[PDB]
Amino acid sequence: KSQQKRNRTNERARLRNKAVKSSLRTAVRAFREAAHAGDKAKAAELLASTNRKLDKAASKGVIHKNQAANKKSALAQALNKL
Amino acid sequence: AVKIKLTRLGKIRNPQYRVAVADARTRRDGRAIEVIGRYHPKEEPSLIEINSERAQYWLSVGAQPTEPVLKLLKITGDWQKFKGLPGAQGR
Amino acid sequence: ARYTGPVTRKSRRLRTDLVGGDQAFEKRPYPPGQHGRARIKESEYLLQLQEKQKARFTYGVMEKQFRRYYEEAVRQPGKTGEELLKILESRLDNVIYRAGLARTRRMARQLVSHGHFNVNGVHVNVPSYRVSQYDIVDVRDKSLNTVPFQIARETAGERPIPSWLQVVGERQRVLIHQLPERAQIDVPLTEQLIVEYYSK
RNA sequence: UGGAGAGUUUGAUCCUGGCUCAGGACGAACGCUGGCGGCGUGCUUAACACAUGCAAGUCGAACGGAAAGGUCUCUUCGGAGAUACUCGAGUGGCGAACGGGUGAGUAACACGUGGGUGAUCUGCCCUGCACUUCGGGAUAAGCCUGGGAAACUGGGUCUAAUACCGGAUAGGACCACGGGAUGCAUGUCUUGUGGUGGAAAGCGCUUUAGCGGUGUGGGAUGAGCCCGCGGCCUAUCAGCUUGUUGGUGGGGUGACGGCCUACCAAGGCGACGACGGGUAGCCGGCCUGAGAGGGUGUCCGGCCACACUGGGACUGAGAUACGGCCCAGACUCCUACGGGAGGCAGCAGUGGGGAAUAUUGCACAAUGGGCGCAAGCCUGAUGCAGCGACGCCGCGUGGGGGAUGACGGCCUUCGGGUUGUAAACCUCUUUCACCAUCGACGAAGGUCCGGGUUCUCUCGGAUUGACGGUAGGUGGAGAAGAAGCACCGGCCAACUACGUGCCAGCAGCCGCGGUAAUACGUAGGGUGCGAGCGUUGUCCGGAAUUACUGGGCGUAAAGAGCUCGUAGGUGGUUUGUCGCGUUGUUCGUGAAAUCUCACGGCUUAACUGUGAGCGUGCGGGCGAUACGGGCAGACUAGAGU
Ligand SMILES: [Mg+2]
Ligand SMILES: [Mg+2]
Ligand SMILES: [Mg+2]
Ligand SMILES: [Mg+2]
Ligand SMILES: [Mg+2]
Ligand SMILES: [Mg+2]
Ligand SMILES: [Mg+2]
Ligand SMILES: [Mg+2]
Ligand SMILES: [Mg+2]
Ligand SMILES: [Mg+2]
Ligand SMILES: [Mg+2]
Ligand SMILES: [Mg+2]
Ligand SMILES: [Mg+2]
Ligand SMILES: [Mg+2]
Ligand SMILES: [Mg+2]
Ligand SMILES: [Mg+2]
Ligand SMILES: [Mg+2]
Ligand SMILES: [Mg+2]
Ligand SMILES: [Mg+2]
Ligand SMILES: [Mg+2]
Ligand SMILES: [Mg+2]
Ligand SMILES: [Mg+2]
Ligand SMILES: [Mg+2]
Ligand SMILES: [Mg+2]
Ligand SMILES: [Mg+2]
Ligand SMILES: [Mg+2]
Ligand SMILES: [Mg+2]
Ligand SMILES: [Mg+2]
Ligand SMILES: [Mg+2]
Ligand SMILES: [Mg+2]
Ligand SMILES: [Mg+2]
Ligand SMILES: [Mg+2]
Ligand SMILES: [Mg+2]
Ligand SMILES: [Mg+2]
Ligand SMILES: [Mg+2]
Ligand SMILES: [Mg+2]
Ligand SMILES: [Mg+2]
Ligand SMILES: [Mg+2]
Ligand SMILES: [Mg+2]
Ligand SMILES: [Mg+2]
Ligand SMILES: [Mg+2]
Ligand SMILES: [Mg+2]
Ligand SMILES: [Mg+2]
Ligand SMILES: [Mg+2]
Ligand SMILES: [Mg+2]
Ligand SMILES: [Mg+2]
Ligand SMILES: [Mg+2]
Ligand SMILES: [Mg+2]
Ligand SMILES: [Mg+2]
Ligand SMILES: [Mg+2]
Ligand SMILES: [Mg+2]
Ligand SMILES: [Mg+2]
Ligand SMILES: [Mg+2]
Ligand SMILES: [Mg+2]
Ligand SMILES: [Mg+2]
Repeated sequence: KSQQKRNRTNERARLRNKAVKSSLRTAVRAFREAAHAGDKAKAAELLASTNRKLDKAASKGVIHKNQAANKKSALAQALNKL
Repeated sequence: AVKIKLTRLGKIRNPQYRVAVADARTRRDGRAIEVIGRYHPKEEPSLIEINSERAQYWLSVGAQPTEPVLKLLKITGDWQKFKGLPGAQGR
Repeated sequence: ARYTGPVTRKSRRLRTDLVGGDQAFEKRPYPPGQHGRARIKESEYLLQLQEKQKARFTYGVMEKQFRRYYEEAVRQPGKTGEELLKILESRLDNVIYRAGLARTRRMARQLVSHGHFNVNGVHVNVPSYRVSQYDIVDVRDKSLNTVPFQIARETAGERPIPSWLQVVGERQRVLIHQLPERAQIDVPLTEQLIVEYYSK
C-alpha cells in the first residue's frame, strides 16, 4: 500500500498544527482578559505580540492569511473601543 | 496546469485527432476548453493544421503542450515563432 | 444473400418478362403455379406489392437494402420515383449490364462479384457499388482475353447503349457523363406504386 | 417535402362508443435454423457475499548511508576496502482529491439554461518587480536492548538534510487620519502620513552540464457560494413553523449569511398547494410521431451522489479521501484467549438470484496521466485481442444454353396439369471459404551515433508495433466447402388433396372443428423474408379514445335543483404617455458527439472526418407603437339611480 508514510507524516503535521493553534488561542484569551480589565497599558503591547504571533502562524501555514487578518482586525478594534 | 493535447476521436483503426487545449486533470476525451487544430497520421506524410493565432495565444498565456503536440508545433513553425527562433515554417 | 432460383417462375407470377435474351420466353402462358390459371381477386395492396417485387427482381436487390434505398430516395430533394430509379440504376453491376457487357443481369452481377473491374484504378468486387458522374470503369487488365468477357467484345451492337454512359474501343471502358434518368431509360414498371407501398 | 385504414353491437341501416389487428423500435429472452466479414454492443435481477492475481508510484541532480550488482582495489584463497557508478530499507519533496466503478440515496439550486460574486479561494503553469541574510536543537535510519503468539511496540546511544525551530531586513496583514477616481446601498480601486507586523534553500556540473528557493502585481485554469426561469404522481395529505422570521453586539468562515451565540421584536410559509405520502439520479440525447405531443435516460459525453452500514475529523492548493485514519455495528478469518486482520459498486473471475448478459487474454507500440534535468519507471486508463447472429451493414451458397414435358412427387373431369430452364447434360468464372507465398499503414515518433556547438534544423545509420505473419497483394485446383424460417378465412400476398369428425385441436379479433374443413394434422403447391425467421415482454403509432394544433354535454356518457357572492378569468367608445407583453435588428451564449444537407476516406455500405444548418431558448444594446397592459384624462351607447 505504502501510504503508511503519509499516515505517519499526517500525524506529525497534526501535532505541529495543534501546538501552534493552541498557542495562538492562549495569546488571544490573554489579550481578551487584558482588554476586559481595560488598563490600556499592557494591552497596548499584548496586541502587538498577539498580532505578531498570528502573522507568524499565517506565514508558517497553520492558518489562512484571511483568518489571520480577521482576528487581527477584531482585536485591534477591540483595543480601539477601550 | 493547462495542456495542449491530442484526443482520439476516429474509429477502431483510424485514429483521427483533434488538437485541444485542456486542463491536465481531465480525461483524454473530455470537454476541451478550445479546439485549435487537428492531426491525421494517415495521409501522404500526414495531415496537420493548427489555428496559428489561437495557438500563439495559448502558448503566450501559459499552456504547456504535450510532446507530440510540441512535435506538431515545431513542424508548423508556431513554436519557433512563439519562442523567437529562425525557422517559422518547416512543413 | 441472393435468390438463386428459377427466373421464369418469378416473371410468370408478376405477369411480366424481366430477362429477355436467349431464354426470353418460356413459350407458354402465365399460370405461375398449380392454381395459376385462377381468375383471382385484385386488391389495391396487390398492385403495389407486385410493382415493388418487379423493382426488386429487375435488379436482384434484397428487401432490407431496397428499404434503405427508399429512405434515400424520399429524403432526396426533387421527386421520389425518379430518384429511386436513379439510385437503383447507378449500381455498378447495372452499369455493366447497360454498357452491353452482359447477357443478363445475373451474369453481370457475377462478373462484378468476381472482381473483373476497376473504377479509378481501384479493384472493386461489390455488386451494389454506386457509380457516379465522371466515373471511368476499367476492366482489370490482367483479366481480359477470357472467354465470357471476350464473347461480349464483338457482340456490342444489338442492345442499345443509353445516353448517360459511353463505351470506347477494344479496351472496353465506360465513361459516365452524368447520372442517368431511368424514367426516360427503360422502365418496365411504374415508380409511383413503390411510393404508395412504402406509405402503408 | 408531409397525415391511408380494417374487423366486431343489427333481420338490415346510420350514428355513438369501446375492444382487436396490420407499422416501427429494443442493453432483450425463448423456439427452429445457422456460411463469412466490417463496425458496434453484453448483470436491466441481489448497492447480494466474495477465494486468487494485478489496478499508484516516483525522485541518488534533497539526505544519512551501503542490504544487491558492477567495479581499480587488498586478499580470504572465501573474506576484506563507501572513497567508488549503483542501490534494498529509511528521512524528505511531489503525487496519491485525477483517472476507473456504480446509481443505493436525493423532488433538492441535484440538474438544464441565463445571470451575480463590491461576498470568495486557486498547488503546479505564464509573466512583471524585489530578494535569496544569520544562527540553533533534535530525530528517522544504524547499533545495543525490553515487552508481545502475532499484529506491533518501549528504552539507551548515534547521524544528516531543500526535515524542524528562533532571529535581521522585506507594503498588498492590521489600526487611525487624509487625498484622487469612479457607484449599485453596503462601497470598490489607487494613492499619502503615523503606528504595528509578516519569508527563503540549497544541490549539481566531461565546464555558457543545469536544476532550484521566498515575498509580492498581473494572466490562465479550476472551484466555492447566491439568484431568475424550466422539467413527476397525490387534497381519501389543510395548517405548518420558535433559530422558526427579522434586528443589534459578539463569535465563526476562503467568503455573504441564524452558519453559531446572548438579548430584543412577533413574525415567516400556505389553495399560484405550505406540511405530508409515493416514486425517481438530472441532461446532451434515444424510440415513436406529419407535427404538436408521448415514452425513455441503456452505449457515448457533461454534472451530481456514494464506496460493508452510521458518525467524525486530520493532512493538504484541493477530500463522498473506492484500494487512507478514528469510533460504533453486522459479517468473515487468525489467536497462545490477552488480543488482532479485512471490505471487487477497479480489471479479470467465483458462488447466488435470475428468462437472461463475456476471458482469472496481450501491450505500454499510439494518446492521456504521475514523479524525475533527462534517459527513464508506473498506468487492468487506454490501445487491441477472445467469446455471444446480441445488433446494424456488406458479400456468398454459382453463370450462360437446355419441355427426357427427366424420374418421381402431387392433382385430375384419367384427357392431362404442375413442380419446370427447374434438373440431366454442354459450357464458363472462382467473390468468399481451402493451399502456398510476400507483407504492411498506423511511427514527418521513441531512442542512441554524425553535421548542428546548445537551443532549431535536417542528414544518414541501427533499432523500436500488442494488434500480426493479421488486413491486404500474388499464385494454384476445382462448381468445387455452404439455406433456412414463417405464413396461405378476412384484415393480408398466398389453395387444393388426404386423415379427423364439437373429438383431437386452432385462435390477435370474430370465430373454425357435431362425416365432403382453403381456419385442426400431413402432403403437394404458393407467398414473404433470408443467415435469418417466428413467439413473448415493453413503448409510441394507428387512437381526433384527454381533443393546444384537434372532441363533446335535448334524447347516445356528460348542464350542479336554484341563486348570491370571495379569489380568479374576461372586458364599451376616445386622447396622451410608458414601452412590461408583442415585434425588428445586432452582440454573447445555446460544449463535443448524435440529427439534417454537401462533400471528403475506408473496394461499397454501416462507420468515420470536414463545412453549413439546427440548437424554437436566455441575457445586453439599439429601433416600432397597431393590438394587449400600466399610468393620467374624457364620453354615454352597457350597468345602476
Ligand atoms: Mg515517498
Ligand atoms: Mg492550554
Ligand atoms: Mg471578524
Ligand atoms: Mg342492440
Ligand atoms: Mg330492430
Ligand atoms: Mg369502430
Ligand atoms: Mg446494477
Ligand atoms: Mg532505494
Ligand atoms: Mg521534486
Ligand atoms: Mg498531494
Ligand atoms: Mg476519486
Ligand atoms: Mg440513483
Ligand atoms: Mg440555476
Ligand atoms: Mg533509536
Ligand atoms: Mg519585521
Ligand atoms: Mg529562516
Ligand atoms: Mg435564541
Ligand atoms: Mg447576529
Ligand atoms: Mg433509486
Ligand atoms: Mg398522431
Ligand atoms: Mg452513505
Ligand atoms: Mg457489496
Ligand atoms: Mg462509512
Ligand atoms: Mg500539496
Ligand atoms: Mg488544512
Ligand atoms: Mg467518510
Ligand atoms: Mg470499497
Ligand atoms: Mg476496492
Ligand atoms: Mg487514496
Ligand atoms: Mg468485476
Ligand atoms: Mg433462470
Ligand atoms: Mg439460477
Ligand atoms: Mg503508454
Ligand atoms: Mg505516454
Ligand atoms: Mg436466438
Ligand atoms: Mg389476400
Ligand atoms: Mg374432409
Ligand atoms: Mg391446417
Ligand atoms: Mg444481412
Ligand atoms: Mg396501442
Ligand atoms: Mg393521441
Ligand atoms: Mg379543443
Ligand atoms: Mg367524442
Ligand atoms: Mg353548452
Ligand atoms: Mg336512456
Ligand atoms: Mg344521457
Ligand atoms: Mg337546470
Ligand atoms: Mg372580482
Ligand atoms: Mg373584474
Ligand atoms: Mg384587468
Ligand atoms: Mg379594451
Ligand atoms: Mg452541438
Ligand atoms: Mg467515397
Ligand atoms: Mg434581444
Ligand atoms: Mg339606461
